[PDB]
Amino acid sequence: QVQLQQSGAELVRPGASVKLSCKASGYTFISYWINWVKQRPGQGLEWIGNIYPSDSYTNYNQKFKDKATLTVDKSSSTAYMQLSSPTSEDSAVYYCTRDDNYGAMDYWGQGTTVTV
Amino acid sequence: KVYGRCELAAAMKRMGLDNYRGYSLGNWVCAAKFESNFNTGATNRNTDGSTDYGILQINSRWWCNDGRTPGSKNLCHIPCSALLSSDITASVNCAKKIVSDGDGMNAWVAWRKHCKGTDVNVWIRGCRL
Amino acid sequence: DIELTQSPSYLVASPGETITINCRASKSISKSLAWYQEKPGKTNNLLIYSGSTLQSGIPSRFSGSGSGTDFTLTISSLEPEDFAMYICQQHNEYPWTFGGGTKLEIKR
Repeated sequence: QVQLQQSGAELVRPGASVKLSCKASGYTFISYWINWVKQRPGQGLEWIGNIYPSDSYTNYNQKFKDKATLTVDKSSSTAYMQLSSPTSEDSAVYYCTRDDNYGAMDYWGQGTTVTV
Repeated sequence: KVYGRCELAAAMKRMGLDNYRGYSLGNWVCAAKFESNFNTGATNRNTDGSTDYGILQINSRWWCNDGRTPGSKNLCHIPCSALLSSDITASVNCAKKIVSDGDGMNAWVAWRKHCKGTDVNVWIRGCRL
Repeated sequence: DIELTQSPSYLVASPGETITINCRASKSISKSLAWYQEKPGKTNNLLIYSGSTLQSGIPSRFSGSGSGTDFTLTISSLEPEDFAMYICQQHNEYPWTFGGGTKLEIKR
């Protein structure tokens, strides 16, 4: 049972960094693209980017590339996302989702509230 | 033999690979372009002491026995030398053993780096297929 | 970036009836649209992928149609639990983009 489960809620003081995690199981992690998605109320969902885990080959939404870092620990099958200095707006829910091999996301994490 | 993209596309499409395992034609054509640059005679030797063959750079650790790789499983069950014919048939029936194994088109390096997330339809336009 | 307009943002319906959500892309996304159901207290569900294909395991009453710019989700026989947020998402090119969401409320 393919399962992505993310870390707990975060409260972060403005500008301090925060690293989110997403432990993958049920499949061979290094073989699927992991993405990261965000949603604030009223906005739709926005894509942060993806990474392919056997090579950390990373694709970034041009809007997020300045603000977030996607990283993976192959060994422990954990996908990571850090935000380097969160401002007020980055208070949202962040979603790790696995890529189905097409570009759609077939499994999802529970989500992480990051309260800046 | 070097392929003109439409000449490649129509032969992939006549061989049923358009939307075979959800991958439209654009995908197959873009990956052959970055993987061998439309040259059925292409070769490449990786750090594992193993070679990629032809048009769709099929690797010899797994897919075919080449003779020179001690870890082979030769899964399309062919001589890697068949994969270098002027004619794509074997490259396609084998490329089809590949995309059907849980990894999908990501088993082509050049596809995940150059085609995943671009409009692959740009590769078959102008062609009458 | 493909902008998907989803429509309407609100639909109410009564169980047993059929609903239809539309998704409009800013350019042709070659049948590369995917649809999601978001029910509160639940992980996000991929219903349909690539215009028409069904994700495995989903009830047949779920259906998508479309080719470049307009695509639809048809849901017949409304079950009281398939009342949720539905989100379309283009996967034809980077960046991956989503619609706005139809909040689908069970009627009374």
